[PDB]
Amino acid sequence: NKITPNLAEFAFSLYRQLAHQSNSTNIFFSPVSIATAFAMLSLGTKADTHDEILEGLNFNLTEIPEAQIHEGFQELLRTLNQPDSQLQLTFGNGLFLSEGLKLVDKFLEDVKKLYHSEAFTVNFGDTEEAKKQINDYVEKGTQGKIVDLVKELDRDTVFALVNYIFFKGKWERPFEVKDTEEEDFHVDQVTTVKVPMMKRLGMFNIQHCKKLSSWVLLMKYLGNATAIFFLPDEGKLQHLENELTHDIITKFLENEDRRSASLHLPKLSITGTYDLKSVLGQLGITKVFSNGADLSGVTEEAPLKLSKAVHKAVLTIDEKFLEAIPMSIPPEVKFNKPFVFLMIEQNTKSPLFMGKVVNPTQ
Repeated sequence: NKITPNLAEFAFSLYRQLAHQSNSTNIFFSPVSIATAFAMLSLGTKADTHDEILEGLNFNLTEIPEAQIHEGFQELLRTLNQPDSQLQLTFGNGLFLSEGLKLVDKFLEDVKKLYHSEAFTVNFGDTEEAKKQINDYVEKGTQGKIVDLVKELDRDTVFALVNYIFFKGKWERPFEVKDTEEEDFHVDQVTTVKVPMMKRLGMFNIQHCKKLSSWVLLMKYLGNATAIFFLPDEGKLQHLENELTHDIITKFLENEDRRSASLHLPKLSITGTYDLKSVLGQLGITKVFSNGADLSGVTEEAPLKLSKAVHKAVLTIDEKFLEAIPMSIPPEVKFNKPFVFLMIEQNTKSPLFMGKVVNPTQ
C-alpha cells in the first residue's frame, strides 16, 4: 500500500533506462521481484551501501521510515504467495554465499523470516560447479522454464544473487483458439512479419487516451491481477513512454466502462534477462557491488561484496458468461506493431511486470 507509488516510480525509472539502450529487443522485467530482492539485501548492509540501495529503488529515506519500507514489501509478498488464491505466478530470489564465510544469524533470519526468501552456501572455489548449482536452483524453481540463467562468474566471486519470475495466468474472459490466426505484425513503417493473432469481438475495457496518444486496453487475469496494453498512434511510441505516470494508471484502473470492439492481440511468450549490477548501477546502486561494500550485516570480520546479480522474467500470453453487444460497427483494435504493457496486482496496485513488445517472434 504505502510503497506502491515508490514501486511504480522504480518501474518507470528502470523501463526508461532499458528503453534508452536498445529499441529493437523486447523489454520485460518485474519491478516487484527486483525491488523486493534488494530491499531484502539492504537488511545486511549499512550506511552508504544501505542507502544507495533503497534510494536506487526510489525510496526517499528523509521521508519514509525504513520500517514502512520492509513492512510494505512484506504485505505484498503475503499477497503474491497466498496459498488459497490464484494468479499462477512463479517467482523467487536466491542468495548464494561462499562457504567459509561466517554469516550473521540475524540476517539469515529476516531473509527466511521477513522476506521468506532463500539463502545458500556454496564452494565458489569451483566456479563451474557453483553456477551449475545456482542454475539448477532456478531451473528447479521454474519447473525447467528458466535454464542456464547464469552464463559466467568471475573468479573471486564470493556472493551471488539470482531473481526470477515466470507468469502464465489465465484470462477472466477467454479467447477462442479457433479464431486465432497468423497476421502481420509491423516491425517497421514499411516492413511486416507474421505472428499468431488472437481475436475477439466483445465488450472491452478499452479507450483511446489523448494524453498518451494511444489505445489503452485493460484485461483481468484469473486471480487478483490486471494487464494493461498501450498501443501508441503512428509515431507516438516514445511520447507514450515519457507520458506514463502512476496517477494515469490508477485512473485507468478506476474506470469500469466497457464498449464493443474487435480486438486482435498476439499470442506470445517473451523473456527478459538483465545484469542487475550493470542496470541498477546506472540507477546509483554501485556500493554493494564494490570492494568498499559495507555488508557487515551479512558477514562481520571478512570483507564482502555482491559480485553477481541476475534477473530473468518470463511471460506467456495465450487464449487462456453471456455478454450483450450492440450491432454498430465496432472499432477494430489491432496490437500488430510495437506496444507497451503493465501487469498490476489488484490488491496492492503494485506493478508486477512491465515491458515492450517490438517483435513477438524474436
